[PDB]
Amino acid sequence: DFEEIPEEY
Amino acid sequence: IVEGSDAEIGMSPWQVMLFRKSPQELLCGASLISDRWVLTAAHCLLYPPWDKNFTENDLLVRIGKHSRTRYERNIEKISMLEKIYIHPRYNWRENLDRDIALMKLKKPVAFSDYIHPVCLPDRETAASLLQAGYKGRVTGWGNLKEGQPSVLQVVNLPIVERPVCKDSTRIRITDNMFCAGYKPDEGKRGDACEGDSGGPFVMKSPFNNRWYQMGIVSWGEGCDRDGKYGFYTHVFRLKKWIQKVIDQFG
Amino acid sequence: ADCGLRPLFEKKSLEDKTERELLESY
Ligand SMILES: CC(C)CCC(=O)N1CCC[C@H]1C(=O)NCc1cccc(Cl)c1
Ligand code: NA
Ligand code: NA
Repeated sequence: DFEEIPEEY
Repeated sequence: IVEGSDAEIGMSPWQVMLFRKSPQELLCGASLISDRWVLTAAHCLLYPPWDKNFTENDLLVRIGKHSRTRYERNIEKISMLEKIYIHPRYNWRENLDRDIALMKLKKPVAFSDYIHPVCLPDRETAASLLQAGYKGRVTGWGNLKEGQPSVLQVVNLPIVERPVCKDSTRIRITDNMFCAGYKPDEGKRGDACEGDSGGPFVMKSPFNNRWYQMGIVSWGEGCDRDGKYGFYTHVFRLKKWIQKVIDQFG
Repeated sequence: ADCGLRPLFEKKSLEDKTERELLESY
């Protein structure tokens, strides 16, 4: 449901 | 949160989100009490009855969030945990006694308009403010009914007299707890709900006009049922352990 | 040290829509 956090994290 | 309303931007700049890396999702509420320490509910990390035992590596901390789902570019910050600290006499077995935890961040987060820590009460404030009828405020991304809002929710809730608290449940209540909510008679309602645990219960001191974190969202039987109340971890009681942990592990 | 003082409220003498509810409960 959540928008993907930036990959980098 | 049940029967609450959308937070205003910047209303709760101490609000933190305990996030799952895989699979990515809201895990719990939490609070910023330093540029390096996040405070939360022990059961958010460790609750053997449900096969919950999270380690540092397993989690992400997201500060400055308004939106529940969206990644808030240029506003929110997400952090890696350097170490998790759970209370040594946390009663997950029986009543969630000492339901509290500290999470040291790997790097200090940058304070902003959307990110700023809350105070932790002193004995006098605590003595002064934790009183039956005194209203506190809790914030969270949890369900909206015994569900799932777009933005951070807010609800103000009156502290409730210890005997009422005890008379409302079969559970053994302790001095490390207090309960909050309206009675069935008072008309207004509202409460924390699933996904709000670890979130902060705050009050604003009329003595210096600062926000203090009096409680941690701990447990309830159902959400917002009449005759039932929210139970919150008594932050001032467990403060020593908190100073002790900070005053040595950083 | 400067805890509990929200940039967008206390630091500007702005107050949110329901804090007075708390103040009045005290
Ligand atoms: C004493 C427990 C066994 C009652 C159920 C319960 O509420 N639990 C058992 C696992 C953790 C906690 C919880 O859901 N906390 C979230 C919550 C829900 C409703 C109200 C609040 Cl204040 C907090
Ligand atoms: Na009882
Ligand atoms: Na209730």
